[PDB]
Amino acid sequence: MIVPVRCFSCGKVVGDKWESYLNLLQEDELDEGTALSRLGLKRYCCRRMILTHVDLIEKFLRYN
Amino acid sequence: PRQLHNTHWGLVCPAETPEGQACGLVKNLSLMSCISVGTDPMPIITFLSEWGMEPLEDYVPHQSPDATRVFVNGVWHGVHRNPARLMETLRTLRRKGDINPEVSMIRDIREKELKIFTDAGRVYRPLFIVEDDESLGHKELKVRKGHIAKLMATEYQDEYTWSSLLNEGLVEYIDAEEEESILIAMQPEDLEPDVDPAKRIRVSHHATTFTHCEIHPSMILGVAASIIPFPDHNQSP
Amino acid sequence: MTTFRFCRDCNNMLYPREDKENNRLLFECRTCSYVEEAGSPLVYRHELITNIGETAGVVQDIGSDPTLPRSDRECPKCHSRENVFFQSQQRRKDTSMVLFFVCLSCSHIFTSDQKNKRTQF
Amino acid sequence: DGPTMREITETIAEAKKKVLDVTKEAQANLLTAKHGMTLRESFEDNVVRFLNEARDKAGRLAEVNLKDLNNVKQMVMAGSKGSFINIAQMSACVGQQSVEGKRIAFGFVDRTLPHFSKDDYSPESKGFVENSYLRGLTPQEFFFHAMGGREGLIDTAVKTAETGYIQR
Amino acid sequence: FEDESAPITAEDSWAVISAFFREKGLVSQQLDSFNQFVDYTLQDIICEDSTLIEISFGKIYVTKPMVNESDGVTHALYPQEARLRNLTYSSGLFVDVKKRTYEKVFIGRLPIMLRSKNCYLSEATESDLYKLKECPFDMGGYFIINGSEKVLIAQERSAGNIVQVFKKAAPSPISHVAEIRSALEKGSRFISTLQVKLYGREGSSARTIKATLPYIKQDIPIVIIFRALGIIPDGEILEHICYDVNDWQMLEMLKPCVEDGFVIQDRETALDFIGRRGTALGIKKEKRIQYAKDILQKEFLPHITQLEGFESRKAFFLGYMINRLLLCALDRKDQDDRDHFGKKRLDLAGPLLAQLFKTLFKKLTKDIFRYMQRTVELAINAKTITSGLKY
Amino acid sequence: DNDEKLIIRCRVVAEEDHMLKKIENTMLENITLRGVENIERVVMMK
Amino acid sequence: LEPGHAADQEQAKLIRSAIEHTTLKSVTIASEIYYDPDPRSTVIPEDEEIIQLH
Ligand SMILES: [Zn+2]
Ligand SMILES: [Zn+2]
Ligand SMILES: [Zn+2]
Repeated sequence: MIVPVRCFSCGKVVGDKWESYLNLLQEDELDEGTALSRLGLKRYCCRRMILTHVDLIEKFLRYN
Repeated sequence: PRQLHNTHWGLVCPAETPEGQACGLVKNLSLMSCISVGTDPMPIITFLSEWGMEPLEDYVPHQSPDATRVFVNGVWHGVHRNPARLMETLRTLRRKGDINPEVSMIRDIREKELKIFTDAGRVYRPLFIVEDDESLGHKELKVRKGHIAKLMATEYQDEYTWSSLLNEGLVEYIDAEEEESILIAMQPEDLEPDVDPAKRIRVSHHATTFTHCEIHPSMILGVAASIIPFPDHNQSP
Repeated sequence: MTTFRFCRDCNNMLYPREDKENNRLLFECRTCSYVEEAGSPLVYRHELITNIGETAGVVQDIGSDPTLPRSDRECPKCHSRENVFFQSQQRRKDTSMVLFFVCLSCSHIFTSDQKNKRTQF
Repeated sequence: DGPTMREITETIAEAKKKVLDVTKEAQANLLTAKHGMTLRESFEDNVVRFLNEARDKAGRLAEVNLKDLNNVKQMVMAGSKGSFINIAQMSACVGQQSVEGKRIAFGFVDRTLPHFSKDDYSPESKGFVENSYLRGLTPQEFFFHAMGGREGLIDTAVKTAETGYIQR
Repeated sequence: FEDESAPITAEDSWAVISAFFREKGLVSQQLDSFNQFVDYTLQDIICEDSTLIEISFGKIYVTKPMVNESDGVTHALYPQEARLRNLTYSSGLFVDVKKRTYEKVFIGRLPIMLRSKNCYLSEATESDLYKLKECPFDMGGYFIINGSEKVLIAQERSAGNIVQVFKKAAPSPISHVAEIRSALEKGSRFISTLQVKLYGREGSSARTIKATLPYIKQDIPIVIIFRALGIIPDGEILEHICYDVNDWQMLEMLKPCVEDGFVIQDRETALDFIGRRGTALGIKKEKRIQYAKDILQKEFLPHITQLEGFESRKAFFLGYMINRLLLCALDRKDQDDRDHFGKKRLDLAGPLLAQLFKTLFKKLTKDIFRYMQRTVELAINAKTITSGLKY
Repeated sequence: DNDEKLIIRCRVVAEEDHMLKKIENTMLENITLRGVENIERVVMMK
Repeated sequence: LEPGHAADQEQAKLIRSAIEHTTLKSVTIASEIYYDPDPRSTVIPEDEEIIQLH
C-alpha cells in the first residue's frame, strides 16, 4: 500500500528509501538497479523490496 | 463438448476450465477474441447481384455446372460464374470498411461455395494480413515499421488507432469458419526465406502461400493463464 | 455407368421393358405412351469398391486455394512444375493415402499411385 | 550435456526420417496392411511406434548422462519421487500427444490448425512434441499438449465418479 | 532515419496489441453487445407487433439512470449509491403512442450495464471517477440489481440456419438424416425443424427419402414435397437435387424416391396428400389444400422467405439438402462435426435480454387489447416489463 | 479358376428386375462363404 | 492350436480362414444387371468363353 518499513527477510530499514528512489530515477536519470545500489540495498532480498513495491496509497488518497 | 477442439484455437483458452462436472463446458475467451453484434445483410445482398450473381429462379444447373453457390446467412440466394472476382472485391471492400469488419466471408474453392455471415454471436479474432506483394520480391505483412510508429506516437501522446489499422487493410477480423479457408504464419519472420543449442526446435515455413500472420501466439490464452510465467515450460494440467 | 433416360414429351423417368418377341431392350414411360429403344443392355450397376469421387474438387480456381500443399513434381503432359496436391477426397476409412496432383498450367491430373489402374479420375 | 542433447536431437531426427519413408511409401501405394487393419491404420500404428521409440531413446539418453549427484536422480534412485518418464519429458522430449488413442485429429478440414497446409501427416502437424519442458514448447505444440491434457482431466473426473459408485 | 516501408518484427506486435486494447479494452464483448441492444435491438422489438385490433407504438428514448423514491421522489442514481442502498442501476423506457379508430409514455425500467453508453461512467474522466467513488480501474460490463453486481455469462448454442447431416446408429431404420433449424433475426425467434431422412440401412430394400414437416403427422416423400411446390416432372425434380448429369451414382439413389412419389403427379394432389396429413376427416379439400399451402409458405424453411412468390428458392434449398445427405451416404463426405466452434454462437447480454424483453413486451401489448376487447366505450402496467427484467 | 477374370452370372427360374435386385443384396450380404457367424476379424499373434 | 500343430504359421492361416466370417460381399468388386436375352450366346464379349463351356 506503502513502502514497507523493513526488508521481510533481513530486517534492513527500507522505509526511509522510497522518496529518494524515486527522486533517483526521475530527477538524476538512473536505471532502477544502479539506483537501488546507490541506496545501499545490495542484497537481493532488500532489492526486491524497493523494486517491486507498488504505492497504492497514491491512488487511495484521490478519494475524498 | 468437453474436449479442446482444434477450432477453439485463438478464440477460447486452452487452459482455463474449471475441474469437475464443468470441465470443458465453462470456457473463457482468449485475450483477443470478440464476438460479433450482427449487422444487416441487405447491402451485401444487393451488392451481390450488382456483381453478377444469378438468382435462384434463373438457375439451370445443367447449363451452368461450373457455378459457385452463394449463401448469405444460411440462405442460397443464387450462383455466380466468377466468384474470384466477386470474392477479391468483397474482401477489398471489407478491408476499407464499406462491408462491416465483423462480417465473415468464406469461399470454398472446391466445394464451389461462397458463404457469407453477418449475424451475431460469432466469435472472432484479428490477424495480420499478408500480401504479395510488393514490388520487394516476397509475400510480406501489410503493416511495416512506419505503421508502428504512428502507433506508438499515439501511445506516447497521453491520431492513429486500432481502427486505423482495420480501415487501412492491415489487420482484419477472422472467425472460425473463415479460418478454414486461410493459412497463417505463426511469427512474422516465417515470411522472409548454426542454431542456439538451447533454443527450442521450431520447423520452418515449408510455405509460400500465407495469407495472414498471427499477431502474437501468446494471445491464444485467456485472462488467467496470462499470468502464469513460462506456461510453455509446464505440463498442461 | 448407367445412363439414365427421361420422356421426350413429359420429362419423367423411363423404365426398361423387354420386347418379348424380338428380344430387345425398350425404355418406356409411366405417365405418356412414350417408348424408345435402349442404347445399352446395362441397366444397373453397384460398385462395392469405388473410385468416384477421388478427384472431387478439381476446379478452375484450385490453384488460388492457399490451403493446398504444393509440390515441384513435373507433369506427364506440360513438363511443368507448378502442382497443387491432395489426398483422396472420398472419405473413407478404406482409402489409400495416395496423392493427386493438379498441374496448374494444363490442368492435368496425375497420381503418385505406383499400382495405377485408373485411365481418368 | 551438450553432447547428449546432439544425440537426442539426432535420435529425434532419425525418427522423423523413418516416418517420412513410411509416408512416401504410403503415398506411392506400396505399403501393405496386415489383415483386417486398414491401410491407414497401418500407417498410424507405425509412425506412432516410431515416435514413441524416439521419445524413449531420447530419454534413456538423458538418464544415463546424468550423474549421481543429480538430485532428480537421487530421488528416483531412492524411491521417493519421480520416474523415468519424468526425466524424459523434462529433459529430452515430451512426445506424442494423443486424444482417444490417436494422433491429433483434423478438426479443421484436412488439418489440425490453419498454420498448416492440408493433408499433412507428419509429426508436427498431428501432435508430436519434440521439445522438452526445459526448452519449452511451441505454440502448436502447446495447443496439442493441452488438448491432450484436457482429455485427462475429463477422464479423471469420470474415473473418479464411476469408481466411487462401484465401490459402494 | 529507419524505413517506413520496412517489414516489422516480432517486437512490434506488442504495439499493435496495445493499440487493440486501448481502443477496445477487456470486456468489449460485454459492452459492444449491450450497446447494440440499446441502440438498435430495442427499437426493433417495438415495430415487429406495433399495431393491434386501433393503437401503434413509434419511437423509444432511454433515460439516463434514476430512482422511484421513498418520499421527496425521482433522482439521478450513481453506481456507487446503488450498490450501498441495494438499488437497481435502471433507466426507463418511453414509447410514442398513437390512437387511430378501426373495429411521451413510460413503460418500465431497463437495468443498465456499466460502462455502456447510457451509464454515466462511459463519458467520465479519471477525476470524475474518483469523485464518484468508482475505481478507475473497474471495467464495467456488469449490471447492479438490488445492490449486488451481476454478470451475464455468455451462453453457447448451435447456430441456426445450418444444414447438418448425421448418420444414425445400427438398430434405427433411418440411416442418415439431415437437419436445419430454421429461424429469424426479423418476424420472432419461431424455430422449425426440417429433417430429411434417408430410410433403410446400407443396402436395405428401396431406400427412400422423406421429410418431416411441422404439424404433419406423417413423414412426406420428398418428391411429393417438390410437386407441392411446383416442380413436377421427375427430370426437373432430380435436377434441383443432383447438379451433375454424370453422377449415375446419386441418381440411381434417387430412384426409389421417384417410385415413392409416383402416385402423385400434379401439385393439387401433392397439396392434398400433405393436407390430409395435417387435418381431420371431414375437412373439406380446398381447406386441406390451403392448410398445405400455408405449412409450406410459413412453417417450411422459413429462414428463406415467409411470404408468397418463393418456391424456387425453397425447392433448391431442399435439394441441396438432399444432395448433402446423399454425399454422405455415398461416403464422399464425412458426417458433420458437431463440435466445430464456427458453427456455434455465443449469446451475451444483448440477445439474452431481447429473448426477454420481446417475450414480455408481447405480454404488455396483449394487456393493451383487454383495455379494448373489454372497452364497451394512459391506462398501462409498467412494472410487468420492469420486474420481468429485474426478476 | 484359370480364367483371368472371375465372373459369376445369375438368372432366375412377368415383372423380373425386382426379384433381381433384392436377389442381389441376399448375394452380397446373407451368404456365408467360409466362417462362423459373428466372427468379424481374426488376427494371428505369436 | 492343436498340440502337434501349434508353431506352423501355415496351419494357423488355415485356421483363421476356417473361422473368420466371409460374405460375397467381401470378395465382390461390382454387381450389374443386363438384358441378355438369349441364354446360348451374349452381349458380353468377355463371357463368350464362359458360355462357350455349355
Ligand atoms: Zn533483505
Ligand atoms: Zn412420358
Ligand atoms: Zn500438365
